[PDB]
Amino acid sequence: STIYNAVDASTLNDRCRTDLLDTVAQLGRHCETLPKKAVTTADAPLPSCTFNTTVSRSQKEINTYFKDHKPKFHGALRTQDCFRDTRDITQLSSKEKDFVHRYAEAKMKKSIPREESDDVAKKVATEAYTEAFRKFKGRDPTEKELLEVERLYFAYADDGAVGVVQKPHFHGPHMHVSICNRKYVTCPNQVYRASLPAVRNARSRFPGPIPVWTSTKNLHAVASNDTYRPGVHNVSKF
Amino acid sequence: REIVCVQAGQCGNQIGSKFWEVISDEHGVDPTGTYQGDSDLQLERINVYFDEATGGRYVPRSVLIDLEPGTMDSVRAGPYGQIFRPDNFIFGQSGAGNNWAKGHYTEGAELIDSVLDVCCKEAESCDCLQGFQICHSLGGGTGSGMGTLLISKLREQYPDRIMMTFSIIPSPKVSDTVVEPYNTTLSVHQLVENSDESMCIDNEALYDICFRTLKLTTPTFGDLNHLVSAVVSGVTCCLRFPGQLNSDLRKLAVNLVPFPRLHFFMMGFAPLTSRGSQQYRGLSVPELTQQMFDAKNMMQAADPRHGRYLTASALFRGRMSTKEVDEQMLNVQNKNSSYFIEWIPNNIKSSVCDIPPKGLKMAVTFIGNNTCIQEMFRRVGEQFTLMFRRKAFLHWYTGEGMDEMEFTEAESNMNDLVSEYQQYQDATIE
Amino acid sequence: QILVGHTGTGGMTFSTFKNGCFGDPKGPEKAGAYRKRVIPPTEFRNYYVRGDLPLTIQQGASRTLSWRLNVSSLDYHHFLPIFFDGLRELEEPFIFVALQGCYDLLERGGDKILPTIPQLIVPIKTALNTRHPTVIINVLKVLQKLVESADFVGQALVPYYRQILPVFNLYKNRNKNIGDRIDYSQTKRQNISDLVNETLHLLEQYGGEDAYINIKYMVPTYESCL
Amino acid sequence: REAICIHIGQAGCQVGNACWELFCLEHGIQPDGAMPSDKTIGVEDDAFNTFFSETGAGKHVPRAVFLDLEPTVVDEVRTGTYRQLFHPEQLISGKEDAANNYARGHYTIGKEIVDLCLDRIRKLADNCTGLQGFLVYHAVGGGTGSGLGALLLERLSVDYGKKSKLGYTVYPSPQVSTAVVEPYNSVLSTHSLLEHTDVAAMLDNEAIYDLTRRNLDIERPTYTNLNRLIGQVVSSLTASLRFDGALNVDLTEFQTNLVPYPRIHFVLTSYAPVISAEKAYHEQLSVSEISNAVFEPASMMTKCDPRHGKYMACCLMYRGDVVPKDVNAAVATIKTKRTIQFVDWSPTGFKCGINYQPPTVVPGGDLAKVQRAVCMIANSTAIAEVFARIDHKFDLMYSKRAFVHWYVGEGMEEGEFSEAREDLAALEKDYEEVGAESADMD
Ligand SMILES: Nc1nc2c(ncn2[C@@H]2O[C@H](COP(=O)(O)OP(=O)(O)OP(=O)(O)O)[C@@H](O)[C@H]2O)c(=O)[nH]1
Ligand SMILES: Nc1nc2c(ncn2[C@@H]2O[C@H](COP(=O)(O)OP(=O)(O)O)[C@@H](O)[C@H]2O)c(=O)[nH]1
Ligand SMILES: [Mg+2]
Repeated sequence: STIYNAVDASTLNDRCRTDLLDTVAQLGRHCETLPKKAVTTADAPLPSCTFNTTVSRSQKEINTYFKDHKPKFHGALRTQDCFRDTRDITQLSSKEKDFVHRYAEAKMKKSIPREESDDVAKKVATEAYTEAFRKFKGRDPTEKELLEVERLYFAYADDGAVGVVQKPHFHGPHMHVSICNRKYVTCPNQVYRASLPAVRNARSRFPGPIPVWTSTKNLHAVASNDTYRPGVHNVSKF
Repeated sequence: REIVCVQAGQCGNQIGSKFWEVISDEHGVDPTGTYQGDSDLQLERINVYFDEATGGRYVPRSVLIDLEPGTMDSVRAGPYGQIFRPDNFIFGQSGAGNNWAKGHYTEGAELIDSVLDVCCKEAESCDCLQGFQICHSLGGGTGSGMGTLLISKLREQYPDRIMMTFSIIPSPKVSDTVVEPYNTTLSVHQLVENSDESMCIDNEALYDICFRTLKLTTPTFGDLNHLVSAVVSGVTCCLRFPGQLNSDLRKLAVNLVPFPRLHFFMMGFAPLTSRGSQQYRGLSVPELTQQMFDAKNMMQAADPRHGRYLTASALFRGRMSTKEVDEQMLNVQNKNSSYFIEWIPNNIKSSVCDIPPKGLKMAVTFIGNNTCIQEMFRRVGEQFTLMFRRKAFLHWYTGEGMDEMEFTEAESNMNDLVSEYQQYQDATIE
Repeated sequence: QILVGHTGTGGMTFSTFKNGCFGDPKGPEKAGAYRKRVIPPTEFRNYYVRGDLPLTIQQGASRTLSWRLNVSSLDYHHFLPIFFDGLRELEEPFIFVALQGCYDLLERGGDKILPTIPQLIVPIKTALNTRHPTVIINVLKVLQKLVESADFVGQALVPYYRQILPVFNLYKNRNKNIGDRIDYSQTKRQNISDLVNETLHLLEQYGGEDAYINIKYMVPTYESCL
Repeated sequence: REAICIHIGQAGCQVGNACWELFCLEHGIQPDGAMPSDKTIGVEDDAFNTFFSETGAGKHVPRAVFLDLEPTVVDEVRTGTYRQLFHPEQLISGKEDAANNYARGHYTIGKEIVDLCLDRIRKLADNCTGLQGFLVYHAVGGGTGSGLGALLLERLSVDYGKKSKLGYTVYPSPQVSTAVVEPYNSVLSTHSLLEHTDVAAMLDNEAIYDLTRRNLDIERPTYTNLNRLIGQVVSSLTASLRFDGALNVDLTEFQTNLVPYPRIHFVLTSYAPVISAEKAYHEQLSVSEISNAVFEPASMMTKCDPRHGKYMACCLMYRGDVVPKDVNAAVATIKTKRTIQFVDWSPTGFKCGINYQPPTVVPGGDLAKVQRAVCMIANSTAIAEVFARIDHKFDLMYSKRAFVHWYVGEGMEEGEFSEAREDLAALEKDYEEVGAESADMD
C-alpha cells in the first residue's frame, strides 16, 4: 500500500492531507540532499563464463524544513577560554617540549639558545610571572628562572586576572562529587577543549564471541580461540 | 485487546514454541489446555492470547507457516504442539532453498492466499484487534521472502493496526549460508517500507549473553530462543495486567519513533545472572536499571557508545515505588548525557506493572532507539558490494526472474537509511 | 509490481486510515430466456428445391400463388405438415410461399383438416421455440386462422395446450406504456402481446367446456373471458 | 525425499552393490527385503522411504537400476546374496561391451539398449511423489561407461528437464593406469558431463588407494574397500535427508551454495575419519580435529592439491553427536589459516549442516566405529591441474593419430577430437579467469 492511496482513502480534511504530504515531501528532499555513499556498479571487463549458460540450467530456467534555534540566556556563565583555544591535544605538551630541549642540550653537551616567537600568550604569561616574582621577592627574575613559564598552565579569571591551574581535570567527562554526585562535560579546570574519548566494542573484548572452556591446575577457567582478534595498538610516545 | 502472532520458517517455529511455553507458564495453562492457575488475575485477561474452546479448553491464536514439512514434525513433537488448531498450519511440499526469489514468487504466491485467509479468519474473531507480532530470520529464504510478502498483504488489509516484527540477522562471524547478504538486503528494504517498528537480533549477541552472563557450558538454540521469548512476552505485560502506570504498544511507538523511517529498535531484558552468582546479588530497581543499560546484556553487536540515543523506554514488572523509577531514569539520563540527543528534553519513558513473571520479584524489558544500528547495515552492505561487483551468485535470482534493478533499489534505500541515521549520530559544531 | 523506496507507510499508522457469504458478490451469470436461438434447417427447403410442391409463383402484377391441381383434391395428411414446417423460415422466397400456402390450404381444406391435427403439433412447437418475433407473429396469425377454419378443430387442440402455451407466457404482459400518446403499431398488427391475448381468447372460445382449466393451468395470470 | 540411483558399467555396478549393502544394513532391511519382528524400528516409521518402497505386504524393494553391456557383472549380482532383494526388471544387461570405444557405446551399441533404460526409469519415476534428483555412478575411462553414460544423461536431460542430476565419476588416474585409450574417452566424456550435469564430483582410484594404504593399515587393498568408502560418503551426503538434525541441508542447498556460475560445477570431495580401529583408539576425535582433517590434501578422494588454487565455496556436513559451538569454532579456525585462501568475491565461504544420526559401520576392517563424522564438498580452481595431465597425454597420443581409426570406423568424425580438446581447453580458461583477482577498480 502506497502512502498516496492511503491518504486519498483516509478521512482527513484537505488541510491535514496537504500538510501530511508536504511534510513527507520535505523529509524526502532532506534525505536526498544528505551526502553519503553511492550505489555500487559492476565492473567493465568481466571475463567469460559469467554470461554463458549450461543447457541443463537453460532447461531449469523459467525464462528549509529544519530550523536552527539558539536561544541565549542572559547572564550565562563563561564556557570558553582564550588560553584553551591555542593548545592542541595531538601535539606533545609544553613540559614534553621542555624535556625534549633539555634532552638535546644534554646530548650535545652544550647550552642551546631557546627558540623565539611572538605569541601573545607567552608575553602575557611572562608579564604575570614577573609581576608575581617581584611581589614575592624584591628582585626581578633571572632569565633561567623564566623557564617555569613553559612548564605551567595558564588561564584567565572571571575578573581578568592571570593565574595558574594547579590541578587540571580530564578533558573528557568526569565527576565532581559533593553531597550529590554530578557529572560535568566541561569545567573551568580543564586545560584542553572538551571531547569524547573513543571506546572499544563490547563484544570484541578479551574472550571472543565463543570462548573455549579450559582448566587451571585444579579449577575451571576460560581461554580464547581464533574468534578473538587483538587490536593493532600501533602507537609510540615521541 | 488481542494480539495475533505469525511464526515463519524453522527459526520462527522454534522461537514460537518457546514463546508459547513461556506464555502458557505465566498464565498457568496445562499442556492438555486446561486452566490450572491459582489467581483470578491470570484468568481475567487469558483472552488476550488464547481463544476459548468448548468446555474449558483454550487454543492459541497463532498461524504456523513453512514451505517444507520437516519443521512441522519438530513443532508437532514439542511439549505444547497438541494445543494448536489443525486448520492453522499451512505448508507446502518443497523448501525455499534459502533463495529469496523462490520463497517470494513461486511458493509464496502459491500459498499466501491460504495464509491471508487464516489471518483474516483469526482477526475478524477478535472483539478488538491489537497489532500483529511476527518472528522470522532475515538471512533465510522462506522467512525473509514469505514473511515480508505476508507483512505487505496484512499492511494492505489492516493499515490502521500496529505492525511489529522481531527479526534475526546474520552474524559477520557465525556464518551458516553463502548467500546471506542478498536475502538480508532485500528483506531490510521490504521492512523499512512496510514496518511500523522492528527489533533486530544477531545470534552472536545471544551467544555472548549465554557465555559471559549465564556461563553456560554447552548452550543450545533453545537458550537463545528462551531469551527471545522472555523479551517478547515482557513487552506485552502491561497490556494484560493491572499497574500503577499502564502502557501499550501504540504508546510505545508514539514515544519511540521521532520520524517514520527511524523505527528500528534494540532490545534488552535485565535479570540475567548465573546460578553460582545468584546468591551474591539481590534484585533491586538500581540493579535492574544498571544491567538494563549495560551493553553486555543487550542483544545486538553494535554498541550504544558509538551512537546516540534518540529515545528509550523501560517497562517494569513488580511491586516497587514510582519514585525510584523516576529518579533512576533521571540519574541515568544525567550521568550519560553525551549519549542522548540534545534537542529532545527527555528521552526515557517509564511504565510500572504490578504483576511480575512467576518466581521473580521484579523484571524490566528495555527498548532503545539508537543510531548505532547503522553499523550493522554498513557491514551487510559491504559484503553485498563485494558479492555484487562480481555477479558471484546472481544467476540464481535472475533465473528465477528478478531484475537487477530490485538489487540496486534495495541497496539505495538501505544506504539512505544509513545516511539518515549517520547525520543524527554526530552532533553539530555549534 | 516492484516496491519503490520512500513511498511506504512505514512508521505512519493512524486510526483514520480505516478501510458468511457462500458466493461472489457479483451474483450468478445471466442465462436469459429472451435470448434468440439458432434456427434448425427445415424439410420445406428440400421439398421446394427438389420440386415436389404442386405450386408456382405467378408474377403478373403482384406476387400470387397458382396450383396445377385443385386444392380440395390434394392429400392433406402428407402436404400440410411441410407447409407448417416452412413457417420457421426467415428469408425469401420460402417465407412467402409457406405463409400463402398455409392460408390458402386452410381456407378451403374442407372436412379433412380435423384428422391431421396431431401432425401439426411438432412444427408449431418447434417454430415458437425459436424466440424470433417475426416467426412468432406469423405462427400466431396462422393459429388464429386455424382455430376458426372448420368445425371441431378447437376441441382437438385442448389436450395439446401443454406443448404450445409455454411460449405464450413470455409475451403476455409486455405492452409499452406511452401514456397519452397514440400507438401506430396497430395498423400492421406488429405488436406481440395483444396478439397473444387475442389468441388465448379465441382458443378458450372455441375450446369447448373445459379449455379454461387447461389455459389457467399453463398461463397463471390468465382469467376467463366467458 | 526420494532419490533414484543409476549405476552404469563395471565400476558403477560394483559400487552400487557396496552402496546398497550399506543402506540395507543401516536401515535394517533383511536381504530378503523383509524386516524382523524383534527390532524396535516400528512398522509406522518412514526413514527408509528415501531409498525403498513397499508393495504393501511389507517387502522392501530399492529405487535403482543397474545398466551394463556385458552380462557377467549383473549375472554375478543375480546369483549373489541379494538375488531376492532386487526386482528382476531392474537388472538390465546387453550382450557385448563397448570395447573401450566411446564411439561404439554412444553410436553403435548403447543406442539399442537406451530405450529400455528409459522405460524402466520412467516406471520408477511414476512411483514417486517427491523425487529430488538422480545419482549416477560410472567410470569415464571405459567405453560403455562413457558412451552410454553420456547418451543417457542427454536423454534424461531432455525427458525429465529441471530435475537435478548429481554425478560421482571415476576419472583416469594421473599415473596409475589400466588401459591405453583412457585419455580419449575422458576428453570426449567431459563435454557431456559439462553440459548435462548440475554438480560433478571427481574421484580418483589412486587417491583412494593412497588413503587406504596411508590412513588405514591395509597392505593389500581391493576394489571392495574403495567401494565401501564411496558408499560411506554417499550415505553421509544423503543422511541430511533422512534423519532429524539441528541444521538440515536439502539437496537443492548444495547446488545453491556450492555453484557460483553455471559452468563452475566441478567439485572436490573429502571425508574426515578414515581411520583404522587401532589408530582410532589412540586419538581423540573432536569436531575441530575432523574439520581440520577434511582440509588436508592427504584426505582427498581426488588427486589434486587445493593449495595451488583458491576456494570459492565450501559445504560442510556434520553427522552424529555434534554441537554448533564446535562447528562455529572450527570454521573460524579454518578461516584463520594462511594456507587456505578464498577468492575475495566470496566472503561467506561456508555452508553448514548438523545431523544427529552417527555414521553406520559395516562389518569388516575398513573403518572404526565412531560417534561423529564430517563430509566435505568444495569448489576450487585447483581442479584445472587435474585436466591438464589428461590433455598432455591426449596431445602425446594425438600427435601421431595413435588409435583414431577405431573411433572413426565406429562412426565418429575426426573433427570431434579437436572439438573436445578445445572445449576442455576452454574449461581450463574459465578456471583461470574466475580465479583472477578483481583489479578493475584501480
Ligand atoms: N573404484 C573402482 N574403480 C573401478 C572399478 N572397476 C573398474 N574401475 C576402474 O575404472 C576403469 C575401467 O572402467 P570400466 O568400468 O571397467 O569400463 P566399462 O564401463 O566396463 O566399459 P567397457 O570395458 O566397454 O565395458 C579403470 O580405471 C578401473 O580401475 C571398481 O569396481 N571400483
Ligand atoms: N536464534 C535462533 N537462530 C536460528 C534458529 N534456527 C536457525 N537459526 C539461524 O538462522 C539462520 C538460518 O536461517 P533459517 O531460519 O534457516 O532461514 P529459513 O530457512 O528461511 O527459515 C542461521 O544463522 C541459523 O543459525 C533458532 O531456532 N534460533
Ligand atoms: Mg566392462
